[PDB]
Amino acid sequence: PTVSQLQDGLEHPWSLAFLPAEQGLLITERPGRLRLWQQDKGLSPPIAGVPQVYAEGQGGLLEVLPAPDFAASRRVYLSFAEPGEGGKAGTAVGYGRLSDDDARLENFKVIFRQQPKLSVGNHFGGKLAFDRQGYLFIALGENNQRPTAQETDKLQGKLVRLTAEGAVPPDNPWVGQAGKRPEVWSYGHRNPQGLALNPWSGAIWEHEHGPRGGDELNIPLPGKNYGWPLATYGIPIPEAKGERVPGTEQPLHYWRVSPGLSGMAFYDGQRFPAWRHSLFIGALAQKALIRLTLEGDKVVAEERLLGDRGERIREVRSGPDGYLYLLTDERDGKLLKVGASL
Amino acid sequence: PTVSQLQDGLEHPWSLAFLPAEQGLLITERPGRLRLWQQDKGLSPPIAGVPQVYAEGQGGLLEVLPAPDFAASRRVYLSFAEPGEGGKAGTAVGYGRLSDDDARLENFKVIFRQQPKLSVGNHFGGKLAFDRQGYLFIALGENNQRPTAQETDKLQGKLVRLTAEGAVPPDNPWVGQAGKRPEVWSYGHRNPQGLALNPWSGAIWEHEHGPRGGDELNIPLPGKNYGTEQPLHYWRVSPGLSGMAFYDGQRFPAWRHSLFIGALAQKALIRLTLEGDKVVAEERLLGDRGERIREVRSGPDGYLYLLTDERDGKLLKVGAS
Ligand SMILES: [Ca+2]
Ligand SMILES: [Ca+2]
Repeated sequence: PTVSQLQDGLEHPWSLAFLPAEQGLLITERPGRLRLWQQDKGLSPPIAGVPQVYAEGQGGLLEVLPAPDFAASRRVYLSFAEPGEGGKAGTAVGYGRLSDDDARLENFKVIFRQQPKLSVGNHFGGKLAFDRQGYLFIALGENNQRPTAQETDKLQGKLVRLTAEGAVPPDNPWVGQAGKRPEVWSYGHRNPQGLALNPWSGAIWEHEHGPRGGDELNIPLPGKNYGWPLATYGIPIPEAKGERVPGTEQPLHYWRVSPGLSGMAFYDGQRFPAWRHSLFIGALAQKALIRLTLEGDKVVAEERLLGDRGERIREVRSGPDGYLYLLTDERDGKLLKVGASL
Repeated sequence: PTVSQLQDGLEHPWSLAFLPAEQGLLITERPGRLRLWQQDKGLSPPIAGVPQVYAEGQGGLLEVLPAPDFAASRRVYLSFAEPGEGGKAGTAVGYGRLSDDDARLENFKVIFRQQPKLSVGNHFGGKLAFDRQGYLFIALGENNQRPTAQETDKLQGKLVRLTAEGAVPPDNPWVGQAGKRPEVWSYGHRNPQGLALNPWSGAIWEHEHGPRGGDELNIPLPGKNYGTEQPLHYWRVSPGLSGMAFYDGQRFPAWRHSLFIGALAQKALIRLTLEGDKVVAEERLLGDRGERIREVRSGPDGYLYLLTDERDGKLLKVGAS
């Protein structure tokens, strides 16, 4: 593979996303700053109007996601860890409009809040993804309070589906059911750090860290239980009943030795035809890029890229130019451009 | 891939080798036992006459390797951690003759000793491999004394080349040079655990836990310093490479021109796609089994054979599809 370093000096960068044409791409730095990067002008100063964040541990500014109609609307969504009280925190999502001069994020407002706020530093999740009709999917961690992922009245360990405005879709699975949060798409998740739309099936796919082993890839179905913490391939965990539990869904694919899955992008560009129908996932702990070959919904091969570089891969996006774009997670974090051939 | 669990109950198996004409496999258990496994009879009792070993840490009985003329000579080489008298240990290599009833090793004699003995339990290396002209390559760890790998007068961190009888070839790169060990082929290694002859190039390839951290795969050149020379392929986070085999059989075309390497820490079988001397792809296999892969050999029947590194160690037969 070909690697070009586009930018360095990003403090613990977490998310990136492309603006249309040649407008560049946005990057979050977890301490709490939003940046714009462009081919010709380099890295912008911090964009004004970003919310205050809970920058403890794993928390801070998390995902940046332009709206599907950003070209018309210039709307930008952000996820972030939002402080509560008692020293605790929880995930939040809002949007604002990027100025036409790219300098400030105006009118930013929270449209969704994880409740209750149980995190003291870990397991916010935070990945966002739009499906084909523009519903917003929000992957939420269980905030390190394991059992709450199963509790139907708590937004811990939940994949959430909302409208573009953050309202509850009238046909969400638990709408009008007592003791169940109507935002919820699927439950039983641990700490999801990958979320992406399969461009061939239209299904949202998800992946999450397991506890000391047991990283998983799932295709989350509405109303279904993904096991945590009753079912796990990690290690056993107190509440765990095994690797398989009736009434809970098995992962699509799992790793007994956890690479530290972070970020995920399906490759559909034509620049590198060998890469089409592949799913690319970052590995934090094993410091490499994972490439899964797909046959429909089946994983038929696992390959490793970039393991010689020694960089924790936090983010993976498939660019409209046909290249992969990555973020590396350290204090001198980098934006990398990656191709297959020459 | 397909997997057949051929044998269980092996206590930390380390190395395997095929005997000719389907007479079975020799298998070493790191504690200090040599065994013959046969598909029709299972596992033999331990073979008598094996040397005493230093079975501490990574040390013990390590490589088994029959001579290329085994069918006539029945000569079998062993590498092993040999105890010292100051509580140091070092790698030793010897050979004896496997008795005609497979029961004992006859007159086992040591033909090479790593000197000085510097290890206290780590970095013996121990892999063995013949080239096409029949020289014996011996991969030696640095005994976890890092500077010695560079020291031209120490046998730590060295790839060694001897004749089959343990003589120094007059051809070796350091013969005639002063203060240099004439046994040495290449130097600057840390802990090699893979050593295999490329069947298409005729060159010895090697992999190791590498001296800058992580693991690496090399094509060691005579007299060259491996740290200076740079790897064919590098893993910054060590999978725990162990074992190495090139696939040139006919049974599975998709695997021809692949290099297979075991992963101890990441518990998987690594398949590297080769185009000449370059690695163009790395696939991961058998991760679902959760086993530490210690040894990999290409079998004469076109399957891969693996040993797993556990108290309840396994012999596995692996095919494509
Ligand atoms: Ca699960
Ligand atoms: Ca080297």
